[PDB]
This record gives sequence, structure tokens and C-alpha cells, in this order.
Amino acid sequence: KELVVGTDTSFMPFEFKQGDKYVGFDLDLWAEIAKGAGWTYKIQPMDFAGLIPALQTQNIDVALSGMTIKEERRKAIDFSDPYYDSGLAAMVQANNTTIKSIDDLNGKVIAAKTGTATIDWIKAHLKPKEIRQFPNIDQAYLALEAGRVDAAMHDTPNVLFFVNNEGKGRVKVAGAPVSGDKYGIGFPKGSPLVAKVNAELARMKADGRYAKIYKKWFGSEPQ
Repeated sequence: KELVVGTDTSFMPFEFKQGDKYVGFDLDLWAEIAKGAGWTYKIQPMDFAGLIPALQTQNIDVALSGMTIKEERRKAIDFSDPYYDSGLAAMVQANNTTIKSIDDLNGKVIAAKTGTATIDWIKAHLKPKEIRQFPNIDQAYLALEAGRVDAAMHDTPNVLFFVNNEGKGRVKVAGAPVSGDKYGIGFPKGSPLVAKVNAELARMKADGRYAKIYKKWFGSEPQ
């Protein structure tokens, strides 16, 4: 069967448009899992908020989106074993001298991405003036650059990647990231693909293929 793989519209460096083509850590990881299992697939780019619902209705067979493993989400969907250790970070304009930690975001206007774990975390741990929601994180960062929000928050590696590439000298990380999150590949509840994905991934980890893909995107070794 030709698998339909839901993939995030834009989540650098996991999935993102480069020229005409989508590339990234999730794409390379999944290509290598698919190859070893003997599966053919097509990807279907879509905004993050649609992926969990598409898994619940069996409209996609797999979701790739640096998807944070959460016990609440396990109620609705199934996860692979973790393949990445992540967290959350605050971004502010290069300009900004007022926001020194994540605690300084109380009372401020924070840009964030609709449907992601970032919103849940803010609601659980901060008392902001406003959470301004954007379907895609690119617009969150634009709203920050334009001075319409005090800060943006999102997954650490996405924030760090923006700050070092497209956002170099316009935005920066404020404070320290909060760590402890893990990513999994998402599947419909009860999917039979899970056990084989797990086995391929344990192999890739044990035999260096995981490390080569990691080194490509993150430069060091090991939503």
C-alpha cells in the first residue's frame, strides 16, 4: 500500500521548503525507515493543526512534524519510540533589553503557532497578556520582527535555527530553553505500522544511520 504521510507545511529543520522540494531531518529519517521496511509513500504537506485530526479519521497513515509525545495525545493517536530530545525557547527582537528569562513573558504578548504544544505550555506555566496565534510559525516570527508582539515561543531547535539563519541579527533567544520534551512519528490509533517503524529506528540508532542523519542537520553528533 502507498502510504500517505502528512507532513508539516513548515518546521525547520525537520520539514521545510527548499526551492521546489521539501527537505529536512524528519524527511531523511522517514525515507530511511521506509526504505528498510520496503514501503512506498507520498508526502502531503499540511498545517500542523490538521495532522492529529487527519490521523484520527485515518485520512493520513503517518504524521511527520517533530510531534511532541504527550500522554493526552496518546488518547487519540499512537506514537513511535522517541527519535529526538527537544524543548521550548523564547525569541525576542535583537533590540530587546527587557525580557531576560521566560518568566519575563508574564504580562506580555507572545506569538505562537495554533494547535501546537507551545500554547498548552504557555497556558500551564505563564500568565501572558495575550497569546497571538498563527497557523504557521513563520508568521509568528514575522509579527515579532515587525514589532507587533513582545516575543515568540516555539520548539528550541526551530527557534535556534531561525536565529542562526534567516533571523541572524534581527532576533535572538531570550533566557534559557526549557528542555525535557521528546518527538515521535504519529500514527492512527491501533496502526500496525508502529511496531515495524520502531524496529527500523532501533536499527538505525544501533548502526550509525541515525547519527549520520543527525550530524547532517544538527552539525554535532548526538510541536
